Amino acid sequence: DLRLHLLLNTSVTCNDGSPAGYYLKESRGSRRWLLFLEGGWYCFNRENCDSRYDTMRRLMSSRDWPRTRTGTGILSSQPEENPYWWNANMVFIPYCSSDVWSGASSKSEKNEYAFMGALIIQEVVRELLGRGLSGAKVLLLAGSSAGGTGVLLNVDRVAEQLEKLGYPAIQVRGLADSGWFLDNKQYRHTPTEAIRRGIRYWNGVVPERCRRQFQEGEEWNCFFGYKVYPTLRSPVFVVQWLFDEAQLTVDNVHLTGQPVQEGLRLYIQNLGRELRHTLKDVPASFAPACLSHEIIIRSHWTDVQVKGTSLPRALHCWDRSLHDPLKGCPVHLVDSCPWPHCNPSCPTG
Ligand SMILES: Nc1nc2ccc(OC(F)(F)F)cc2s1
Ligand SMILES: *[C@@H]1O[C@H](CO)[C@@H](O)[C@H](O)[C@H]1NC(C)=O
Repeated sequence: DLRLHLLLNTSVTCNDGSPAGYYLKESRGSRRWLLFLEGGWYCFNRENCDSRYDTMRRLMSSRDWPRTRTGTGILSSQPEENPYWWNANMVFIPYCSSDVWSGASSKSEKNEYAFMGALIIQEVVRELLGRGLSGAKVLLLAGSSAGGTGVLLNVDRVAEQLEKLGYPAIQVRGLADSGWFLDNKQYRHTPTEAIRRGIRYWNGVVPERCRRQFQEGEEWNCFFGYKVYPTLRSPVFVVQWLFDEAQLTVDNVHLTGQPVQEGLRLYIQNLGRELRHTLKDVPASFAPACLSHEIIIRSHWTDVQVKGTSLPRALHCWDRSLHDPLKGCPVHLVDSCPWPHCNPSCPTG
């Protein structure tokens, strides 16, 4: 179990002004620290955020958070469930800012909600330094879905923060799961505009080099992995289902069970091909040909394999690669088969 700590800096808040926080399970014998960013979509205007506050309030407020959370998947402390980092210090950072971890705006006379995701990450890091993070060798910033995009948006800022605080020995790395989206055409008209609106509403911030490339008004581009990733300095391992359910949802694709006809077949095959293409120059990546969403905190995350290598193994090979290609220890694992579940190890249900 990971135990809740609300932030001592109570100016760093969830959407409704309640304190943000983190769940922590320390491992005194380890210099590895895993900080996991929870996902859960986002909201981009008053009306949409008001609706989220009615029925997704734990994603907007700490008032009802439990005192503990069980660590699962990569956050598990059991080697059987987590062959990769079972002995690490484990941190789960609840997503309560609804801003894809990009916001830096407080609740105020003019703002019904606070959007402080980027500040939450930095405040968590600062408060952890006194609880052992100061002695870390590796800080792995991981996250799923909106948290995976949050990794891409924040990993270099965490690195810069620790450098400026005087901890140059801590190696900051990223693990972005299910946060690598395509700004593609929908299958039918009903994602780019939502982020453009959100950035303004949240006072959202993006990594500096990416911001300098795209410039004012175009920072929404930095929420798309294939555009922001090449600008990043920190090592980032990208985990992405080729047929991610959230991608298909934003693309207005709903697979019932009737025979898929040619237009949709071509659409789905093209989506997988495009995703594969965007990963070709990502040296640390795990991209199975499955219709699914998220993996790293699922208890059965050990089961999927690409080219016979599981994700925990690929992450271990990545660790080895960052010591100083490895025989039988691959780090770039992208399926080439073109249809969901052409990989036999894909999740079932
Ligand atoms: N460029 C984009 N980044 C994100 C991050 C999270 C998100 O919510 C979802 F549930 F789809 F993951 C959508 C998008 S679009
Ligand atoms: C608390 O957080 C705010 C917002 O990030 C920051 O401006 C302020 O310096 C912090 N105060 C302390 C004591 O850490």
